[PDB]
Amino acid sequence: RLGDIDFTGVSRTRGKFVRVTSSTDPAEIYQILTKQWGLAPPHLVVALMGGDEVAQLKPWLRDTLRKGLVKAAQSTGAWILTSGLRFGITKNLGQAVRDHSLASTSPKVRVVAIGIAPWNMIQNRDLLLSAKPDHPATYPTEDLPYGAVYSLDCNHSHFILVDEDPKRPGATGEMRVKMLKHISLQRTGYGGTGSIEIPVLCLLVHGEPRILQKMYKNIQNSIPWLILAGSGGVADILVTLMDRGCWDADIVQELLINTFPDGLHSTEITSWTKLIQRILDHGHLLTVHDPEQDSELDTVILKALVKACKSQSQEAQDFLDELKLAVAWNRVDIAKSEIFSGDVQWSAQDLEEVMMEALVNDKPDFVRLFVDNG
Amino acid sequence: RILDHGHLLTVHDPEQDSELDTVILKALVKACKSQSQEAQDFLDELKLAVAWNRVDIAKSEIFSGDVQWSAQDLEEVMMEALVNDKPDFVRLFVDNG
Amino acid sequence: TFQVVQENADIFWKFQRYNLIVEYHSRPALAPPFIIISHITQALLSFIKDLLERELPSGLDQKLMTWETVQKENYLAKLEHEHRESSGERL
Repeated sequence: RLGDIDFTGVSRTRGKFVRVTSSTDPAEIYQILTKQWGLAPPHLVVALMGGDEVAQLKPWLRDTLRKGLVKAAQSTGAWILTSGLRFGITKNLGQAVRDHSLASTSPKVRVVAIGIAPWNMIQNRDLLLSAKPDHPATYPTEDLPYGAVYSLDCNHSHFILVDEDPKRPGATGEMRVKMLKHISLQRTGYGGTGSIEIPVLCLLVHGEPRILQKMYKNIQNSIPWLILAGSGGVADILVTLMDRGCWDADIVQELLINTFPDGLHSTEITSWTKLIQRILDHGHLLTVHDPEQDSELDTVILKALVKACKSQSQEAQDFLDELKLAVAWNRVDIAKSEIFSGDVQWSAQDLEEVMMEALVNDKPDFVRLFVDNG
Repeated sequence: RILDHGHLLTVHDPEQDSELDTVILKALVKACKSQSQEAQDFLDELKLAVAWNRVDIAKSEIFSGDVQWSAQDLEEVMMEALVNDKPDFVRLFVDNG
Repeated sequence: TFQVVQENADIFWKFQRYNLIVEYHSRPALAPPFIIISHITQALLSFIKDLLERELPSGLDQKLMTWETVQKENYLAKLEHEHRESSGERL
């Protein structure tokens, strides 16, 4: 089910898509993304897990988040996994991605916004149902209100239209989780010689209690999460719990009730409390991003990844991917503070490849650091 | 009984602050915040802050998390800030919905 | 007067050079007294029927507008960052 979309409206753009069922293997979709659509394996994957709630971010925080994400992503080739629906934070994030793409004087590195959207949420699905390979389907762009149905965003280059599973109404979440897990087990390069394991990272923006199960499943899959300090939903609960230092069942229940007065179900409240406790039990996979304080998303992403790697193991070869990513972002301070601090032994054979990468990509600070480190 | 209220009492230290307009605005916004949490209630204090170019005080007190702000609520205050040549408040309102 | 004027004279020369080049754009390539041939040809073409100031396709125009907006945002961000790191602001 491959087709092309020719969005018609203020800006005429061409976008690809593929229909898929929730029972498919994510390996096939990854292969079709890499080969059929010509997308190079990303050097960074940032998945959005929010912004579909009625309450939306303030324009200042929305702009700060989009600028930080685009600035972090533009160094390398990154993918931004969002629900390809023209609404909320997703619409503006796709707008920022397309604005960067148009203004990008270097097409070698490309920031691609992939859209994983449910088939039940698509407006005018019959219009794209034609999907003639010779003649791309014409799709009209309409800025619908919240409601329950949205239109495909024109700014998203590629789409993954998942069909709703008759078993449970969570097919899109399961597909997103499986896709993130599968992508996290790939190599960022064409060959496994100078390639890193793809850094998959999730971002939470004003989540609802319904997505707690998917978030915990992702955490079980061992992929880091970033929490906006001023998002508003479950993100506020998590940042308040982090500020507390410790989590208690009564405390989390009180915060959940205060933040979500509408939801009052004893079984649901208990399940969400248990899910939140189990999520906070990990901790090392959770990291808070405060745009009012830090406003440097790349630094926080690198810190979260290096924290996860350090929690995983102490071997030098394990830290290699994080060090290479730090090289690619000129974060010599972060690398010196985290990776090259006492605990990890560093041999010349271990550092030869990273030395090559820093030397080719014109990173003098990392060259100095590696020469000074063996 | 006077100290029992407290929110209606505010201290002005000319040796420390010496900015009477700031203290007046702080007292009024404190009283309004104690009164209620609705956006429409905060409207008069926001307009007065607009009239005094106290963008810092407004940002610190009125536009801090607690109060939701819709475009229809902010349209009149946007008009007032735009007519009276208050660019800081124009920037704040554009950034706030 | 030379010392005070020379620097402004250079800028004024550049500003006038723009207009002179604009004039030379539409000037016929034949110098006088030959120029009469070009004038007759132009009159005949008008009776029978630019590298500067060009009009671009919609897609390219939108791309350049977005690129201008991105560059403006970068320039403003640089100004703000330089303001934050200034000695007076730090003090």
